[PDB]
Amino acid sequence: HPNAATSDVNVTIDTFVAKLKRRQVQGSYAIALETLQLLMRFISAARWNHVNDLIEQIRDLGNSLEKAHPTAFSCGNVIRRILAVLRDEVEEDTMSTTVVAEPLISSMFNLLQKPKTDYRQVAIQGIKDLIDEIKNIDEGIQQIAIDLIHDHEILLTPTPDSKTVLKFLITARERSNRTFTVLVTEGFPNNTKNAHEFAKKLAQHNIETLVVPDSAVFALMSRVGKVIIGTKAVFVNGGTISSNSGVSSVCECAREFRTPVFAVAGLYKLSPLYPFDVEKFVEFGGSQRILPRMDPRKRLDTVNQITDYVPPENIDIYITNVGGFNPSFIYRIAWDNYKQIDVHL
Amino acid sequence: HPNAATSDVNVTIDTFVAKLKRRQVQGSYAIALETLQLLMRFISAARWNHVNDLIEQIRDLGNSLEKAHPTAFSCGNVIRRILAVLRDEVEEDTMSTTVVAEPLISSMFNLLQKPKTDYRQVAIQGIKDLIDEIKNIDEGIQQIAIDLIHDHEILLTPTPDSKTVLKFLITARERSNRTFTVLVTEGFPNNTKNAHEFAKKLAQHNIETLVVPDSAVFALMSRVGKVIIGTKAVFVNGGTISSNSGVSSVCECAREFRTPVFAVAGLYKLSPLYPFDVEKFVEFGGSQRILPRMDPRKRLDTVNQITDYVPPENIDIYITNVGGFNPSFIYRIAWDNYKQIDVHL
Repeated sequence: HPNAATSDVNVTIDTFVAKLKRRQVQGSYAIALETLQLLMRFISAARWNHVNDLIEQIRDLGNSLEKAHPTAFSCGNVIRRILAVLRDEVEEDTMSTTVVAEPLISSMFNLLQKPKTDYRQVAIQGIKDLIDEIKNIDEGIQQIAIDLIHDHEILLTPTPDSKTVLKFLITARERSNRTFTVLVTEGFPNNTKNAHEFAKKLAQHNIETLVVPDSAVFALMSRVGKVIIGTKAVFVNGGTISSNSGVSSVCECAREFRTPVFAVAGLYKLSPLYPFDVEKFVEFGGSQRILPRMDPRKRLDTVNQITDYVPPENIDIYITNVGGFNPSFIYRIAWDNYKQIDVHL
Repeated sequence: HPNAATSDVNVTIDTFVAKLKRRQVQGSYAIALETLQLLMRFISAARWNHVNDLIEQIRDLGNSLEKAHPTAFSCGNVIRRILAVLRDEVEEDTMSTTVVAEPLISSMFNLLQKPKTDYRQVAIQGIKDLIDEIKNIDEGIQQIAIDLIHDHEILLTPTPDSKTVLKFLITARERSNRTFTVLVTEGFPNNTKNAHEFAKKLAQHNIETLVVPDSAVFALMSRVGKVIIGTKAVFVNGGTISSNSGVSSVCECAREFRTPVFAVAGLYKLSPLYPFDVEKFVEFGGSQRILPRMDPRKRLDTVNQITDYVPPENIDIYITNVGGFNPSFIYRIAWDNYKQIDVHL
């Protein structure tokens, strides 16, 4: 469905679109929040009574948003989650309206074989619940995360940008008995300032900080104990897209030297879409923040990328609010929140 | 060739044989010394008249010695070295007697194409030189040896039976600026007491000592920095015979984790003969030490071995008195000490 009725009924959709396209909005969490707000707006003002049609409309809206920005996934994910929440409720309702037990939580053969209420209030509650979840992830992570960090171990941290990862680190550091040394990679094109900020924050807390160039991975890896990465998007087979610059090579190095690889993950940040090719999913970067002047650029060709995709062969741990999960197992987790039909919208 | 010619001229051969058979002589160094002494005795007493015949006799004697005891490699090696020493002198002499171009020190095409003096004194001197070489090995290692181990690094030590390895460790430990943690694997049926002794020595030296059982190698492997072998005999392609029990598995583990594997022995232990079979050269221990009783132990056939063979693929470094060498290079060193025809006797 095109944006014809969705302009005067709900106002800020255009603004959201603008934020998405021109990168006015910063941080995936913020984007998610915005999406939630939009959904709430859609719910409160508009009236439907018919449910399947409404669901379809919602799906269409999600799809359009996805098509608008092919590298922002959180927005999509949240919508999908909401749809899933709706669907189960709808299914429950149908059974009451009309008036079989499964071996597990979900059946396989049921797809091939033929199978006024306070619903609005429930829907409203759902959004609030989602918001709450988004707010408090660290409270669920803390009692699972601070179990594996030991004394006299050096920790390498690629991609330092997220407010969650920092918080996690700080919680660990609060326990002064647990001794750890932090190696921080700069990240040439985009991460630099952020990395510096992170370092400053660490200093403020009184944690031992070491500033690392992007080339110095092989020389330190023999001394590196555990590697923790702050990812933006989590996928089906295990692989992740991390928040810009120098992740793949580092992972490869880790694999070579046999190093345990931790990752800060989220259930709303987790995506049920599969990454088949490196050519499509990887977002490339600007040459503006590399070399000034454009007359030498006539013959020379600068190659640079923002967000980097990782193969599932390297990472081993995914610390969430529920717990730590294997990359060769995270699909199950996704399925416990998302459906196979709601993948291709 | 029997012992009919040598009965009143040389008698000590029998004694040597006795020492070999019932293991009255202990430590390869001692065996080597004995061999040297025997050679000296042979030289001072016997008559020659001819040189080729004498050489042949020497070869025969060597063969006999080998037949008497195969696990004594040092004995063989020393003899071979002596032969090599003789040979060059003989070659030199021939050139004067008769009265040539070469790209390097030795040529391959010289084998394909058709080619009284005071040599006794030279031969005597050779023995002395060999003795001198045997005397000090550690002094020619320590200048290279105390450059590899660094601060806050962890060492893992299989085979503490060798007298050289301990000395090497001690020399490293002497330095006030250098600090390292030592993990010691026991070796149950052959190395236990020796291992304990080593541990005690380490304690005395005032270093951080960690006594580790043979099962607890895997758990500590994430922290292991270097691997050192207490080998007894070196060979052609790189493969080495180690001084009894608990070496192979550890080496394999190291290879798996890509941990650097060092080896310290010497060039008198180095043999120009190939270890084609593990079963032929490796000797087995005793069944009595493992489990008591005899009548139920007829049913319980126990397998236990003294010496251990490690493939050249795992080991990368062979630091000797001359300098640092590789398994891909050590063959040339052997050639520089033992000649082409002297390999087969």
